Amino acid sequence: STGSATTTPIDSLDDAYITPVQIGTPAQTLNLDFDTGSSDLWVFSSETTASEVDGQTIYTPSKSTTAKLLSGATWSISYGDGSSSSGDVYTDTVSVGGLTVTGQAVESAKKVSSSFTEDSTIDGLLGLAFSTLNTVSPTQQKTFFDNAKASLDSPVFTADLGYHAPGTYNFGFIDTTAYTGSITYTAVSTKQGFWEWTSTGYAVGSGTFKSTSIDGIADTGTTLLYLPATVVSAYWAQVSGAKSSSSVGGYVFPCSATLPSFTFGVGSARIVIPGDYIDFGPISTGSSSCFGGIQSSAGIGINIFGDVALKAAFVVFNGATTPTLGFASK
Ligand SMILES: C#CCN(C)Cc1nc([C@]2(O)CN[C@@H](c3nc(-c4ccccc4N)no3)C2)cs1
Repeated sequence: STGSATTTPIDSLDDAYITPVQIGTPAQTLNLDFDTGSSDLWVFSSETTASEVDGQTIYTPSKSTTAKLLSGATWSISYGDGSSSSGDVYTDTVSVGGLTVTGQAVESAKKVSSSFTEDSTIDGLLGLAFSTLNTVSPTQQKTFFDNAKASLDSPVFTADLGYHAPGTYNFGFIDTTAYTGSITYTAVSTKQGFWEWTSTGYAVGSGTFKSTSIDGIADTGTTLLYLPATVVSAYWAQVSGAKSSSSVGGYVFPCSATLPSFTFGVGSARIVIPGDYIDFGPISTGSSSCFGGIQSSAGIGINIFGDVALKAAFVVFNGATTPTLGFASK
């Protein structure tokens, strides 16, 4: 089997991308944030504390003839930015772009933190990291991809995120028309439950390539590119007036600047992030200070190749027995 679904930025900054997902019978379509950095499929629901719902579409398991309570199962998750959600668990039929999994764990939120309440366009998350990170207790649950994997034509999914534009998640096949050149595959460590790999280095703008190993994760659920403070400083040093602001929470730069590109290495290949992809616009409406799309990972503990990086590439998440990641230019 295969599936293919369009993913759409939630706003003009590409802060996150949402993909329609059919849950239950008859289908209840929710727009979920596909997150290769986590492993829970959770949704706003009829059980979510009413004061914490602000315009999201909710899943109502009582209206699904295929929903079953996963008796005694609870979940609770906290994300890298401090946001969180928790609740109980149903199993139900979940379909993405024509690909159907029966008995998928659908984690129904009883509580969500403020950032989720404020994102009226995100109805939940669909985790695509390794199932070892799934938070359901006492019986850990598999991701949608893990459940679908054996049925797929090939045990892969691909992320083709757009720049200020829709993109595509495909399951079970590689769309050879969606990228230029060849896909360079690179080894993955699953030891932390992530799509964790080692970039071979970087370049800033037209500069030469700096060969250096950068261990990080391919995370569609993170907006920005988080890299070691050394690399990030070398990038922003090329932008007149750019500096790290403690009050703002990262590097800012004059909105009057044109940004240099940033290249990252995948083996001997190179992915070039255009400078415009690193511009996240005014820190507040009307400000002439703009927020940078490349930020330091120093306080995070791990480097994160988030959407800023991934949207410059066609990315293959190869879930074969030995997982790998593929990157192609596009
Ligand atoms: C600090 C530290 C150490 N370590 C935990 C960092 C990591 N964090 C992650 C993520 O939790 C999983 N991929 C990212 C994500 N973020 C959101 C999100 C979407 C909407 C609103 C709020 C959100 N947080 N959805 O997915 C964050 C992976 S590694």
